[PDB]
Amino acid sequence: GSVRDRVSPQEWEVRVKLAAAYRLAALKRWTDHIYTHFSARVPGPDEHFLINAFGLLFDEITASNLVKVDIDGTIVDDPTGLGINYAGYVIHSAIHAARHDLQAVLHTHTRDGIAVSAQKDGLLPISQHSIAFSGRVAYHGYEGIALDLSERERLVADLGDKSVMILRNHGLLTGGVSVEHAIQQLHALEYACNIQIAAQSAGNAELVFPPREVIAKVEEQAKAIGNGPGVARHWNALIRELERSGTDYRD
Amino acid sequence: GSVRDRVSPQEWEVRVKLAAAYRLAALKRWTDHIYTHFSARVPGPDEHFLINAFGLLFDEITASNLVKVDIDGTIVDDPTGLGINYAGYVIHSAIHAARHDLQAVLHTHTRDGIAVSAQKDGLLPISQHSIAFSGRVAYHGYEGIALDLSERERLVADLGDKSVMILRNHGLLTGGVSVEHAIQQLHALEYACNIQIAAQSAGNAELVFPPREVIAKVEEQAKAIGNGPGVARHWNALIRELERSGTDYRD
Amino acid sequence: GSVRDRVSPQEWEVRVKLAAAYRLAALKRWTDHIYTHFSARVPGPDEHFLINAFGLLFDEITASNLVKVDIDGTIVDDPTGLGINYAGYVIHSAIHAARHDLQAVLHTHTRDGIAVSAQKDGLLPISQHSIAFSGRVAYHGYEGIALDLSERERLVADLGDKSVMILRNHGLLTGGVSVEHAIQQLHALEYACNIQIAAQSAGNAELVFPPREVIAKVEEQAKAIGNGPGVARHWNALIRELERSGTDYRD
Amino acid sequence: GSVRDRVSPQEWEVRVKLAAAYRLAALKRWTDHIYTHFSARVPGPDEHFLINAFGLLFDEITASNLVKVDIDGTIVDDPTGLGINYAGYVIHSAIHAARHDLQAVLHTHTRDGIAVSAQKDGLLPISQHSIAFSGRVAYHGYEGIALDLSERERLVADLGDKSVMILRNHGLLTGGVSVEHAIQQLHALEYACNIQIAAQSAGNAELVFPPREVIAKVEEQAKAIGNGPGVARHWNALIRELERSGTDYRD
Repeated sequence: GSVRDRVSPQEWEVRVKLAAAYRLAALKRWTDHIYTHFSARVPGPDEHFLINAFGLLFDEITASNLVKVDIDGTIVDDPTGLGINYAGYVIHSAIHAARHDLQAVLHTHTRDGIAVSAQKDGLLPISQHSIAFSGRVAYHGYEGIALDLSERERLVADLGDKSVMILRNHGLLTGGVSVEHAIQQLHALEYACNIQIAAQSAGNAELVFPPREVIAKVEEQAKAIGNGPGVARHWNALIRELERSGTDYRD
Repeated sequence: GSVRDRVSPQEWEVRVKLAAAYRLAALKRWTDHIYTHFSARVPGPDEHFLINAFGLLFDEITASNLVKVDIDGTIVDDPTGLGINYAGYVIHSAIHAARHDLQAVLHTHTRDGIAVSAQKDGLLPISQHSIAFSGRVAYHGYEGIALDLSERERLVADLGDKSVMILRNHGLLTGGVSVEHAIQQLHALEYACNIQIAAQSAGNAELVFPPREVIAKVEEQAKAIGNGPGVARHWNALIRELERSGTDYRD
Repeated sequence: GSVRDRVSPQEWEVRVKLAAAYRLAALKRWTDHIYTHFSARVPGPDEHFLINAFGLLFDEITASNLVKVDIDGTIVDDPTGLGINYAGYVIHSAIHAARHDLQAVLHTHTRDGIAVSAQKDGLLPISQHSIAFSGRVAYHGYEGIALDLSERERLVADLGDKSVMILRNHGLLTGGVSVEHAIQQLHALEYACNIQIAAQSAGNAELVFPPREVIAKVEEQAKAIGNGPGVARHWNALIRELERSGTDYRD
Repeated sequence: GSVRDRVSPQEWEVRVKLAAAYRLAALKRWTDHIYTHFSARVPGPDEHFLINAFGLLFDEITASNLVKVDIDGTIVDDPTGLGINYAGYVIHSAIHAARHDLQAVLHTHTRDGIAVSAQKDGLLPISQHSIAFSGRVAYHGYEGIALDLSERERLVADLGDKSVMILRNHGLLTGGVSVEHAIQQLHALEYACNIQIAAQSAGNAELVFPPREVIAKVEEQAKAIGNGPGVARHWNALIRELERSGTDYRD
């Protein structure tokens, strides 16, 4: 294992975690073929980041084949020779630069995530799962495929201090203080969206909205919560489940 | 097998049944990662109960690794050293204490169960499967994640004499005189919800509601029915299907 | 193989075909656990019929374990000792007695079949798949679980000369001049329903209804069609696909 | 391998590609049993085309068993002796004759493709995936199963210069300058439809439509795009994924 021989032990553990995140997304079917990306900061004094190689499926990602790039997307270490999807990295770059606290940035294009993205009122407070996101979610209006400077500014302004964003007509974005934290938020958000699409099948007018005070209570209940013990527990079970398919991801 | 060596044969058989119930829910995809729980009373002179260890997936549960707790959730026998989700057990505790007849209490967070939970009119009488629940279903208004004393009282009052409850905006709850009885009711309810979400895709106004007399007839037809021979038959087939994936659940 | 030793070669081939139909329904997920049933007439001078044993899953059915019953549901030959679901057989009995041309009667409780059943306008003419059923489909109003004499009469009157019925709020019924013919109609109907539930997700008012003449043309195009060469071709591919899972069904 | 011994290396590579396209559609569940078809032009001085043999599943198709036919559907080389679905080939023939640039023509009958087909406003501009098709999509009104001369003319007129068509109440059609190009467009269109059906579950009135300028921008962004490097990358990943199930398709 030549990659693990030359990188810091701290970089290696993040390579393993980010690769597991790619494979988990594949297992949970949060994928859109070769498009969309998960990034993580390499711990250390350098503004370096890990992302998938250009054209590999989430299913193929390993600790060893992730690509290390700088804030601009310039290859620092590409064990594949495939490089990266330079245009797909811009959103990751914009967020990582603006928010040094976010060590991981996930973006997905799932059926139900995009579906919720495409609705005026976005994510509704109609389930325990969605209500837990009350006051945690940023929205960003759709501006096209490429993220120009004008939009990059608005994207950061829209996110503000939050770590979950719905990219309207586009999909979902989650940040975290770790890969584990980002993935826990993404997993929960994706489920909240699954449930919304079913719930609303007869129209939003059939929905029961719990009272504002109840929403507020759940907000307080969830406000006690990315370095908490609940993150590690959730993640460790995902890992045990993943390993059930073999351990290639961490080579 | 050290667990089976020290527990009563009656406790052991309930450990096996409750473990099968966890694995069946995993097979049928009634799961929400590591959240939600199934409990059973340990037969005997002690108010002791079995539940999953904190952080294990339904897929991992075995007769040997279930945790035995008292009515408060205090460990009596924890073969895993993981303890339990103390806060998740409160609903089980509230119901078991109030209703000594219910030997099993199941709670789920499925896509379609929560979806039906989230609708004003809840479960509609529009299919044989849903109509069979007519007059069997309690509703409980959503009050947040943690179940405080004020809500615990209302939860018991809402359930009354029934053994099926829709926890609005939250999910489904089933009780039974046995694990088998509880699981049969849950299986049927979950299917009734699947069917409702499809049925109503063009709006509730497109639905055919059979006449009241017909609903009443089905109520009488189902009123002949948790110690009946139909429970054992349904359960024994679930077991044969489960065993098709291996017999680890009963170790 | 003791069953095959004592039955006519003509009975044996229908046992094989009906068992394949049970397993195919399981493969295609047209099942409702241990409920619902497929029946076939045993060719010969006796009014005898084959059906699943009480409590077996569709997945478990074999040529050897099907049960032979008379028009009343009395066991003639039960290789399992499990008998039959006597109450579930009544619908099969009512139709087989009334329509000697129908050598097979299938009844299902699928998510989308029941969903379409539950709607005022039933199956809409909005896809090639649904339009092909125009003028082929009977409807029967829901009257409860048990089929009493009053309802048995109406069921036969409702079906009339047709061989496809939507049992409102209940599910789907298909007949055929053979198991192959019945299964082809059921497969097509189930797909037409899948498509309808998706199509109508924004309401029936968003639907494009092709002109009446076009519907009429498709009716004529499908009117050329249960002993045609298209039935055998469709069935033979289902069999090849089934055999991909092993050949236990025909033992 | 007798087929590969007698055909040009250029024909052989298209046989391999078209077979992979059939198996991929099976893997991605874009199938309707034995109905629907993918065609490709055989490179060379002859107006010859490849299509599946009559009655084989997409899952069974191999480079060796594809059938070579002329523009009329007359067998030129049928390694199976099964011939072709002559009536199913007419749409392929009509398009291939009219548009010599299209080396591949795909037609599908998927749940969500037909569903979108069945709606007045067809494919809505409410997601990145659908907006990318803005101004690329032809519509053709439904006229029945058989494609007569009057309809053949209208079908070609409706398609015009485009290479993507929604066959209203019927399903989807994609063309391409290669099998790879056609498949990339089909994959994207099918996903756009999946997302639309979810998005619109509470009605089209809940949808956010990005402004016209934003749609226009995406049109320009996608207008840079069937011989581009993005086609090969998308296709090569599909192939790697397919090969994960074995390499029978290319024998």
